[PDB]
Amino acid sequence: SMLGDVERFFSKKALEMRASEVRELLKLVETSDIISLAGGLPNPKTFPKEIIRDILVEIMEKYADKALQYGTTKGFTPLRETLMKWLGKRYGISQDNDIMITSGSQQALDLIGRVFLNPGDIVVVEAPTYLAALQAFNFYEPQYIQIPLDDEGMKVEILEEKLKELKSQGKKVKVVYTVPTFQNPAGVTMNEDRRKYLLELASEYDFIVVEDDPYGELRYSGNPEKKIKALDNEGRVIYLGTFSKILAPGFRIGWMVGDPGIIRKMEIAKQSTDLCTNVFGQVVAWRYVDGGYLEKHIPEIRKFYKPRRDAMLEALEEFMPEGVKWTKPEGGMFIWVTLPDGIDSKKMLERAIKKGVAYVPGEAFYAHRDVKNTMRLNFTYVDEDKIMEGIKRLAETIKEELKA
Amino acid sequence: SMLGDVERFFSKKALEMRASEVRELLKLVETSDIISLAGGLPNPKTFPKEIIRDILVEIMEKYADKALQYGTTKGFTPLRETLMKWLGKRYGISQDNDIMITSGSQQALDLIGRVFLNPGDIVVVEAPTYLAALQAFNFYEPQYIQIPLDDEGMKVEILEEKLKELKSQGKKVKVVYTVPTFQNPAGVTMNEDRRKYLLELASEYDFIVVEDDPYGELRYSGNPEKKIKALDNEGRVIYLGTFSKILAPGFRIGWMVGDPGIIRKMEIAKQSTDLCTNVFGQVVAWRYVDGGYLEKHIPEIRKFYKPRRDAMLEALEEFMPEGVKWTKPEGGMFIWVTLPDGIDSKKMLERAIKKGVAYVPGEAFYAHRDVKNTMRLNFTYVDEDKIMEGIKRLAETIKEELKA
Ligand SMILES: *Cc1c(COP(=O)(O)O)cnc(C)c1O
Ligand SMILES: *Cc1c(COP(=O)(O)O)cnc(C)c1O
Ligand SMILES: O=C(O)CCC(=O)C(=O)O
Ligand SMILES: O=C(O)CCC(=O)C(=O)O
Repeated sequence: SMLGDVERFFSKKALEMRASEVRELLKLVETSDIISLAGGLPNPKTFPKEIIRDILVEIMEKYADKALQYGTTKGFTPLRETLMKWLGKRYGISQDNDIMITSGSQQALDLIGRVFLNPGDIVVVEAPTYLAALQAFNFYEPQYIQIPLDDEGMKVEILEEKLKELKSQGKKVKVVYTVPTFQNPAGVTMNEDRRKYLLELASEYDFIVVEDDPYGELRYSGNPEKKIKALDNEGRVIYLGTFSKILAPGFRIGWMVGDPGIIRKMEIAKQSTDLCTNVFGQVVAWRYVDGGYLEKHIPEIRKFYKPRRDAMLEALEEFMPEGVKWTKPEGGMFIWVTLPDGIDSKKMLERAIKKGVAYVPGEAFYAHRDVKNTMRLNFTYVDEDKIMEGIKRLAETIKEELKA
Repeated sequence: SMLGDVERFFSKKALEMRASEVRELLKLVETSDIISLAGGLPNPKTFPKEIIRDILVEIMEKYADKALQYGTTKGFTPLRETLMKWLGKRYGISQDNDIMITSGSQQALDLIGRVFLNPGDIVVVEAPTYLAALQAFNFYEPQYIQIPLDDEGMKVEILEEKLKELKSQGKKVKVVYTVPTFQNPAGVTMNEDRRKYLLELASEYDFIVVEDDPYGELRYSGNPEKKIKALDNEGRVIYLGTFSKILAPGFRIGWMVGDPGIIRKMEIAKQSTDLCTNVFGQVVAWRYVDGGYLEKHIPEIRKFYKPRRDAMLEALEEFMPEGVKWTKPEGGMFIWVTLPDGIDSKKMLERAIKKGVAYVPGEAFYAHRDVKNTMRLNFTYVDEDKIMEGIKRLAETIKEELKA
């Protein structure tokens, strides 16, 4: 810096901000020939480019002034209306909720932090959870309580235990943040009974639930779950959806659905952070949903990713040594691996990279960074054939790591 | 709200957020046939829709995967490169600065607040200043020092006086925020001597200057000023530009240029608020600048707005009673009017609306809401002929207000 101790200008929060060492390494790995299973991106082969092209022409012919001008903070009305119609028909989400357009669900999470969190307020997350949600919330200084998952998602029973123990300390949780379907990073889905149990606790202990659902349409097997938001009679759930994996992430459009009191506050908070979400992408998304193209395209995304999931699950079963375990997602973009004998997968990544494969070490996904034997693998954006070869390389890395 | 008192969940900052009731009234005024001089929007007749259409075609042919995928937090590299080439050639901004793409300069202002401001840190603003900048910064709880403007922009003399008084109290300012060319709302421009004088203060008193410049290309008369950032030898200036009025606001793309140490921190802060600025709009903006289209389009914007500024200035001279004063902008979107005899323009707005004209009361533009006899008029987006009629109605409103 020219200033040169530029830190003398920084806020207390800025002084605690740091770039991820791991994320920097992984940026590098992506530009090389290593087989990376570390990505979190959807595959551009799933972007509906011809429908997008037709929609762009349509906008310049018919909607140019609306797409080009500033928008309201709350969002482009036709997109808000078409999304609530979609959500009600498809999922049985109630129309008495309100809806705000966001600049991605990342912006929803930042705004949830601004609107709800005072320093020291308690947020419950799953262990593991979505690392960007921890990043969003961390700016607001919450305390976290972590609730492990199993193959049926959040162990809501341990959440009841922890809520009782907090209550005995005179304390309460303010927000439970859940990614309950095809989790990033775990790949598992909260079952129906647990969704209902979470909501009874939400009532009994008076907290807000944030349900982040980027992947529910990327279902490859099994039957659709009920959204927590569709079971929400009290209006305690804030539901987040996004176009990132069902259209493309390049337009940075998502939506937040919830109690109108909560939405109204979110709108005022948003106004000062970005004025409005880009209206041009909102008009594109509106034509995409309202024109029926989202509905028609969803099966093409599923057809593309399913065999990639299945190839990875096949390779793990054939190559992984005993004592390695992994989740079996019915949808989404990730499979989550648990390593035996105390291997530290952060320490192992150096060995894996040397053997030609990368993954994201699981530690980063725990609020308390306190579990070390887990890894996130992605199947959406490796070259297919490279899924088999990448899983072999990782299996051999684990074999050698296991040798003292 | 379904939750009963939903306020029980809100953070301390959320509890202080309120919708502007002036802004609510003016929303309604816009949908009626009152002549509104209250807008802050550029005119869609200036949007380069043909060029945009060609650019969209080009992107789907050649750049679709980049435009549709997630981007890096820092921004789309070709856009960052083309902007720095543009800013160096056009303005002499130095290439040792770094650049980050933002989701509008509104997002730049929020991020400046996040990165620099602890509660109680002192921010200097002009009096008046841009209301949304006050909104962005208010979340971070600064103390403001207001420095009045004259027809040559900020009275930097008074800033030196206030910096010496604060120093005597053992205090310092952290940031001076300036809109030094065709100010929103005042329409005036800081002269060259004062730009140099501000930077001497910034060195002597050790503060950062944020230069927000959305309008410098919308110059209708006179000669181009030197950007503060072009005089900035010490790397103390963070320069904000935006495509809102030179392309169209619908893509919500801006940029922030400054010391690489400050930009690096800004990138980490932004990552948690929105992951990245919409890449699709950044590819559009890149073709727009790199293809020469921006440079070709700017004279078309100037040709459009100039006669509207001139009609409004003619109408004010012909119609306004003695003792009314207004600024004489060489550019931008606004004229700023000062009323005599202690008229309160917020109180007068009810009378103006009854007579068929609206404007924005000046009070909202003062950090300390302490001046009551000013108004912001916009000439960019009234249907022109209505500029003369609007100014006449406002002149008659002021004459009636001056009576008992
Ligand atoms: C993919 C992902 C998102 C997407 O966020 P956007 O900002 O909308 O792109 C949000 N939450 C989780 C858990 C994700 O995995
Ligand atoms: C027009 C305007 C802006 C524009 O902000 P964006 O978020 O880029 O649209 C910023 N600052 C001022 C002073 C303005 O008048
Ligand atoms: O690469 C990106 O910008 C997406 C990163 C991501 O999906 C996340 O960390 O939330
Ligand atoms: O109407 C808009 O969103 C633009 C408002 C604006 O420019 C502002 O308040 O800063």
